[PDB]
Amino acid sequence: ALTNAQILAVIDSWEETVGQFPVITHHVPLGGGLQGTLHCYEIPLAAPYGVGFAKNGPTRWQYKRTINQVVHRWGSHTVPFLLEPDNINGKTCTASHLCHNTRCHNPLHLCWESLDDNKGRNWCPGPNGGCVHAVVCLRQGPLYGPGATVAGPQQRGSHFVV
Amino acid sequence: ALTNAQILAVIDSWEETVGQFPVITHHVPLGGGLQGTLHCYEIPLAAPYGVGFAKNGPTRWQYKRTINQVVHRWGSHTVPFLLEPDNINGKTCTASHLCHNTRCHNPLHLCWESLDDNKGRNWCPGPNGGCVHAVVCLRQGPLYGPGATVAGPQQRGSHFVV
DNA sequence: TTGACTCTCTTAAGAGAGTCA
DNA sequence: TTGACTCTCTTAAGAGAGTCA
Ligand SMILES: [Mg+2]
Ligand SMILES: [Mg+2]
Repeated sequence: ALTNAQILAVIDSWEETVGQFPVITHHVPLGGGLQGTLHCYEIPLAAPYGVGFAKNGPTRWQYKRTINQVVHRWGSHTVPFLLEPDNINGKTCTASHLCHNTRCHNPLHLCWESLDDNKGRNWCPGPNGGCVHAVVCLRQGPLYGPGATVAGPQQRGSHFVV
Repeated sequence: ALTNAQILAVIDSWEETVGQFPVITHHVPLGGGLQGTLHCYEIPLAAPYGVGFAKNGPTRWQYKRTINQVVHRWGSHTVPFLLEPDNINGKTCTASHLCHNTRCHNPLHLCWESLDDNKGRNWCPGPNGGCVHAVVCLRQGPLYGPGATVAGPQQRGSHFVV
């Protein structure tokens, strides 16, 4: 809403409803050939999602709260960071999944950063494979790997140099 | 074009006009504290761009050729890969800048892979900092680093556990 | 046959707000 | 008030295609 007290109330209510989302254990790559275990608080696949939660897209949800007869709305993963600066270096802060599990709402698996930083965690070698992220990754990153390139730098003639 | 011989003549002509683009020397991070040198063949900022070259967006260009009275057109950076498969693992092949310089049309700084592999290259540690791409990176990757996270994992209660 | 413009679209990470009941 | 839906937009990596002289 408006005050710091009102936000803390919004964050506390969010944490409590999310605290009751089913908890799925996931074993993930940490990098360096190591394995770790995370506990995700996953919002349901269908309705009902939990007091104050509604689905706005296939893997998009919003958290609603009517404070002083006036309704407020947030992206479902944003609420933990409501008292944090909303932009960084002129870029919008974004809810980043250290676990890369979209349905998950566990704030211990979420960080607040630029979309670029958010995206980049997808290719990181992970907490045990070289991760240099100030706010450390919880796991490797689904996209990390050799890649599957169809063709590298070619050339027919002799006009270019590296 | 249309026959493999005609696609080759189109690749040859594109190389020749791109070959005459201003060759800009860039000193870049390779990772592991190293500095390397990349030579970029940059398409002009405004018109004219070079025979067969037209701009369709801020940083988007196309190459055009009329073969047997029929006009043919391709994305600026796609021409080198015209005789290679256009998809991989059910994913479209895209022009990936190993130099991360969009205006550059030097084909020795380009690969043909999925949008994900393409994007992922922005965060790599570089050819001397740990790069594991089968088709190796020429530089570190503009986005690599500790990041700038505003807020990491947080909770106010005890509803959660990593 | 060409050049220089015009346009909308794709992907995945993410967001905003409106309609009913 | 609270729930369950509906819709389009943002951002960078990238695309195809139309007009006109
Ligand atoms: Mg993410
Ligand atoms: Mg690229």
